[PDB]
Amino acid sequence: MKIGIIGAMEEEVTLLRDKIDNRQTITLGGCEIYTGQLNGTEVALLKSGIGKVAAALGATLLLEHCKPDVIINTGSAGGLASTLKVGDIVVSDETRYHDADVTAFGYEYGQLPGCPAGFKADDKLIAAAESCIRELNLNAVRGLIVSGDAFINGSVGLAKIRHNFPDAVAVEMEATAIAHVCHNFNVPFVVVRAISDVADQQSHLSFDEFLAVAAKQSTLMVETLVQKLA
Amino acid sequence: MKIGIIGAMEEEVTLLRDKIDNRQTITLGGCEIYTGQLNGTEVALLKSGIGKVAAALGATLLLEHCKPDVIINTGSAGGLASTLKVGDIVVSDETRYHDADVTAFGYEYGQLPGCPAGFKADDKLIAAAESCIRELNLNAVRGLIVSGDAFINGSVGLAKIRHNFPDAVAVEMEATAIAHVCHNFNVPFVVVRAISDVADQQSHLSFDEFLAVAAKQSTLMVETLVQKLA
Ligand SMILES: CCCCSC[C@H]1CN(Cc2c[nH]c3c(N)ncnc23)C[C@@H]1O
Ligand SMILES: CCCCSC[C@H]1CN(Cc2c[nH]c3c(N)ncnc23)C[C@@H]1O
Repeated sequence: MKIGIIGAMEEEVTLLRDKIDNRQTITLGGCEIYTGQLNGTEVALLKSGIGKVAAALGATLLLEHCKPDVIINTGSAGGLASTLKVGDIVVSDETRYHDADVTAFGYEYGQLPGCPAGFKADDKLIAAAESCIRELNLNAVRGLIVSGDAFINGSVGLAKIRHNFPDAVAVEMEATAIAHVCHNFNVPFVVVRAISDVADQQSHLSFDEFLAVAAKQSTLMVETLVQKLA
Repeated sequence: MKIGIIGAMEEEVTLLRDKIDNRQTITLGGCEIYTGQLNGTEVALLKSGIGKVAAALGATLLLEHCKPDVIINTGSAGGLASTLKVGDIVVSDETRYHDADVTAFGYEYGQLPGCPAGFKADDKLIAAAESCIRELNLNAVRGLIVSGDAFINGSVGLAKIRHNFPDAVAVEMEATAIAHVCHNFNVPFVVVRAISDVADQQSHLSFDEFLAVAAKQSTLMVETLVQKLA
């Protein structure tokens, strides 16, 4: 049982990194992987960097060099569903690209040729995460998470996403790329992130302020989830 | 010296593929690599699939599994510069994402955090490509190539690119993702593509019509360039 964990930013991986025993590091392809035991569980924790390509590169390296059994994508996210507040958890049942458009060839908006329109997250991983949410008594929303190479702060950027993906519960910049890579190698995948902002209302300022809260909450979730899978 | 070559589509790699001696096929992650010799020179040719993540995944696997010394990204492109006809060659001086936006945190438009705002293509590769262009007496333009996860077909997409990157000579969907991976592994990189359309309201029709011409012209250039580098 080796669990892969991927976060984009230093701030998102630092708490999980500090809790790894017999921690060794691989710096490769401009990313970092940290290997060891987390509460006596073998894990590979990747710091990918930001955006779709960084995440895809990182995910590929992780899968190649660490051969994890599953991948959990952790970190912050912009909340779209109205029940969500800063700190709350979001769990993917599906990921889609909100910025992909080959509709001129009759693909569905969001869909890239050779891909499904959206990528289904693993039902066992989702079940596990929902049990972790009940144990910890966290507030959480399960739903479609959308990814793009844009930081969303209201206006037409947010309106476009709500028009094209009315059911999207959160927006971010890596999850669908990781899902795409995992799909291609048939590795079970799930996103377990926490809200740093509401993708509007000066989200850049909320992000500066509440990223630490979001890192702490997703970290709590991930630790518990990893324990529960082992 | 082993030369890596990356194309997105079957129609873009098929002619080069058929020229490889001692050909082996590695099928992995929804991507296919063909290794062997092209007129005596060691090559590895990737069929990546379409879009940024597909290209990032494939370039990553290509670099890891084959360790090429340079990467040439080939195939078709939507022409933006004035002096470009269907069939003409475009050569990258630089690549940027046209769909990346983290301007809320002070980055330049198209720049992702932790990356340069554009990726400089290798000067020795560019020089060789240009020598080949002259040798074969082709019409070519060297300059900024922009990538995104969208097939550009006039309207907002084209308008947005011409506004944000008035100096861009062509648009496509993989090159910058490949440059990004190459940047992270310090591998020299160039784009040598051919025009299939001009990214306007009739681009989908022109692409269907002229993909084969663009594939042939890029293939001729890449075959020539491979021997020049050899
Ligand atoms: C300070 C340097 C720049 C930060 S770019 C934002 C980080 C946080 N990630 C998740 C994320 C939270 N809120 C979001 C929003 N409103 N839009 C889109 N993504 C998000 C995506 C990306 O890795
Ligand atoms: C299966 C049908 C879907 C094909 S999607 C377009 C292909 C061709 N590639 C280059 C390309 C030529 N013209 C373009 C344009 N107008 N916009 C953006 N990219 C291009 C990108 C991608 O690999």
